[PDB]
Amino acid sequence: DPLLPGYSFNAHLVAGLTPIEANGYLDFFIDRPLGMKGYILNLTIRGQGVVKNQGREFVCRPGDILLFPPGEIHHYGRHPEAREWYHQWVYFRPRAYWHEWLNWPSIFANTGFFRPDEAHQPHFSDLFGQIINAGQGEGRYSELLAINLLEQLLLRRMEAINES
Amino acid sequence: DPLLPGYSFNAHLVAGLTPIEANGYLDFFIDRPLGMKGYILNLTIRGQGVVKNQGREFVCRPGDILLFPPGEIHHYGRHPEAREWYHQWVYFRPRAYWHEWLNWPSIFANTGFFRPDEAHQPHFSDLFGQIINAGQGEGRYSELLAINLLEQLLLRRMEAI
Ligand SMILES: O[C@@H]1[C@@H](O)[C@@H](O)CO[C@H]1O
Ligand SMILES: O[C@@H]1[C@@H](O)[C@@H](O)CO[C@H]1O
Repeated sequence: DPLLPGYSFNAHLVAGLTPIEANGYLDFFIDRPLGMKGYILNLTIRGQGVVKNQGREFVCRPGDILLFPPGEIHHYGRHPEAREWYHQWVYFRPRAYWHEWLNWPSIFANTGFFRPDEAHQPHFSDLFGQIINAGQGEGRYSELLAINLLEQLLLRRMEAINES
Repeated sequence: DPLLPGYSFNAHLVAGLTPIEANGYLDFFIDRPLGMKGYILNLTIRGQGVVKNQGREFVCRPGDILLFPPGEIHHYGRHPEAREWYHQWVYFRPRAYWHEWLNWPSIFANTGFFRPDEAHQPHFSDLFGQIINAGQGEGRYSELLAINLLEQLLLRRMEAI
């Protein structure tokens, strides 16, 4: 189960939805102090989460997208004053030419943040969901599609931030 | 105007819609007898076209997707029995790893053909429209986005067959 400790993330893209509910089986903090081998993109869809990094804390809310590069600390979970923290996520290894699009302004350390304009929220949420659906497919082209959709999301962000 | 002959198609992706109407300004056959350097994907969205190749003819209708690889003859226009032939198209240079997804069954010579089933039709039409939108947009990422959406279409076809 990728939603619980013990799972091995390495070369393959893995995607899912973590529906944390207070006092439930997922009500614990993701705690990977040494970081991961690949990247993780995280979209909050309901509730609130608290992201911690060496004494600092950041409250993420529905519509916020976070970026965790390889080696970066992962220490986040349901915000103590929130009933839940539902977040979609995708673990991945980038294609070579994606690096310009992985340069996001940090909330702290090297943990990136992106929040689409309210008007664009629906598209990004829908796109993120398409990534999960593809990521969890078993077809010969499932992973390739998930990777492609992720690339689309990174490009849509590039257009979004440069819209003016 | 890429819609008119003499346009220089080279390394940049170019996309558009050619709304051919009988007797209108676009009512002529595209004719590139020695082909092009890049690929062209073509989706018919209205009316009917006639694709020709050294005497042979193929009538394409709404929902038909054709693939013209580099060097392939381009000779096509409004079908004589149709009042129009609106087709969306995208000229491109592929990413290296796309080649395994570009070997489509051919109507003749090496002109590929793909007709999504009725269930997949709306999604592919929707996707092609997004390609044209991205390809015609302004900014430093319009072309990359179009390339991205194109790769998606290629992958959805592989998945659909
Ligand atoms: O819930 C977590 C998710 O936030 C991401 O870190 C991947 O692993 C899952 O277990
Ligand atoms: O209308 C054509 C189109 O079909 C494609 O060949 C690109 O060039 C345009 O002029």
